[PDB]
Amino acid sequence: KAVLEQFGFPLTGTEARCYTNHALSYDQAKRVPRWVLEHISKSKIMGDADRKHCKFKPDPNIPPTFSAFNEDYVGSGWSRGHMAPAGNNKFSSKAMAETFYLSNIVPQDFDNNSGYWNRIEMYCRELTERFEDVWVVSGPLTLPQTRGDGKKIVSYQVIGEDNVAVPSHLYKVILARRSSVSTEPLALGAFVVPNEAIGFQPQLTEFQVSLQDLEKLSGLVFFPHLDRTSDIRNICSVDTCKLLDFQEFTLYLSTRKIEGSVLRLEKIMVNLKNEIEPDDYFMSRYEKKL
Amino acid sequence: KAVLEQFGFPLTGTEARCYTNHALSYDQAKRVPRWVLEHISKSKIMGDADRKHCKFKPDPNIPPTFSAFNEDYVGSGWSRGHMAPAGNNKFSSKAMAETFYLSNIVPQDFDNNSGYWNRIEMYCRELTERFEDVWVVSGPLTLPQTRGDGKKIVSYQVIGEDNVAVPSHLYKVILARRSSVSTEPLALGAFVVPNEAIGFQPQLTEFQVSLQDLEKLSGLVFFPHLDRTSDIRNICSVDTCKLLDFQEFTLYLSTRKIEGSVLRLEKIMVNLKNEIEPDDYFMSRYEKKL
Ligand SMILES: [Cl-]
Ligand SMILES: [Cl-]
Ligand SMILES: [Cl-]
Ligand SMILES: [Cl-]
Ligand SMILES: [Mg+2]
Ligand SMILES: [Mg+2]
Ligand code: NA
Ligand code: NA
Repeated sequence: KAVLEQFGFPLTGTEARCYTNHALSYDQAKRVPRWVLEHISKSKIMGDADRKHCKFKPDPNIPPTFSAFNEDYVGSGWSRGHMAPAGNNKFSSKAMAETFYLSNIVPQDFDNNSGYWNRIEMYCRELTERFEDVWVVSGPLTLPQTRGDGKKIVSYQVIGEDNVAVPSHLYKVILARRSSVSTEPLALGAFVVPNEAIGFQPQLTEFQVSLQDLEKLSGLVFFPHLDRTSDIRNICSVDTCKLLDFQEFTLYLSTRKIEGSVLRLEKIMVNLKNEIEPDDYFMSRYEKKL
Repeated sequence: KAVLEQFGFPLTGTEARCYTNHALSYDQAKRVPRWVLEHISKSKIMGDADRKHCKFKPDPNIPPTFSAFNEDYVGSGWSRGHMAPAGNNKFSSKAMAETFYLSNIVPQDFDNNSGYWNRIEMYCRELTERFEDVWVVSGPLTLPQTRGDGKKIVSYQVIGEDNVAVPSHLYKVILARRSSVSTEPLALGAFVVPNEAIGFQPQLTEFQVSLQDLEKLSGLVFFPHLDRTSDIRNICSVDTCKLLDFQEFTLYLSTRKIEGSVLRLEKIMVNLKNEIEPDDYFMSRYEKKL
């Protein structure tokens, strides 16, 4: 063995890397994270950190050969999709900046990034209202397709000079705990979503998979300390487990449009009526301005 | 971070695993090794260990979910291809048996396995005649293809119930040192061969790549202790670096047919003449029998 590792064993580059509010294992050959783990709470998702002051850039700790660069993504037909969201790190400028390191980024469909995936990230943030602590493992997937002749093929695009791997699917393992003193099994949900436009019709539960099925597909073992026979319980069994629909989501966007200059506030309300337009909290903001 | 890894970070399953005469890093999602490192010498490739007493079987140390089984390979149209060869472990029954663990095996083209790849393994064994110590890193690759429209796609087949990944290419990093007291840079050669029939016409040097180019494609850093600016020298610059041709190879097979019962030895010589048939060492064996 001393003869065998005389000049050292090859470097896989898959060791866990820690950041302020997220940890990850990088995939040196695909130039994408393999998994990204974060902890989120009521407090962490509140703060003055601003997404606008952040810039996407290679992770300084990754060898430049195995790193992706913005040139790989810009003009590819694919977006720079965060795995650990910027929006879960309002409490810390450092933490938010570190989620803009390309080591947390994956070539994600533009519509999925701002649509379905966004609503899943929003649902994870919502859970902090009902669970004191939420844990999330996010990451890419290159799943096979079975042709008519019975053959199973893994087919994915590589973008840029660096051949950044475009996944077919994205996963999220949501682990949620009520309080520190709770003795009830922790709520777990595993979801696999295709890297394409999805819309509002499909329910999040349509994309649910078993933890074992996700582990088999991804080659990973999530939250190894949890005893699968006593510590885990389906999140759907103990939570509404629903994303915001078209009406709830467009209302959420319009409420955020209520903050920014002029009497443009009349134009926002005219657009909502042109079928949604209600909500009580909405008015306690569409008055506190004018 | 204590909050973040409360239930542990996900398990990648990519840690180095040591065996008697080989080490490897497994790819839990593809069910194939990522790299396999071995040390070979004049002595190790000599012994009474017999390939016939060995059986292909899942590696006992791999979680069965991430392991491949013979059922995945048998009937797939692909062979069980050793990365660390059985033939490099004649000195040890244990060592040879451990190279039959599916953790060392890759779905390899039947012809490449017995043809070109076999001759590369033979060339590695030959180097022990000229270098006291030879180190070898072997492994699979899924490289992209550029379509006519400019798009780069990684396309590979998955075989069996377990979806064992069929590589497009196979690599070998050959590290060779003259003696323990030598101060000359070590001889290095990196080669990438497609997972298909190749034949005798292509020279091994047609498949040579730079170490840096292999590292970029594979996402690995080979022999990290070697200073690339002072310790390494192209193997082609200091070695014949040639595989056995059709005549040398068929003669080598016939010499091995000289060991096994009857006066079938006349039939072997008749087949050689039917254009090759010479060699001096050959006769010192085709007499020591009859
Ligand atoms: Cl983008
Ligand atoms: Cl969508
Ligand atoms: Cl076979
Ligand atoms: Cl061949
Ligand atoms: Mg996003
Ligand atoms: Mg072989
Ligand atoms: Na590009
Ligand atoms: Na099969």
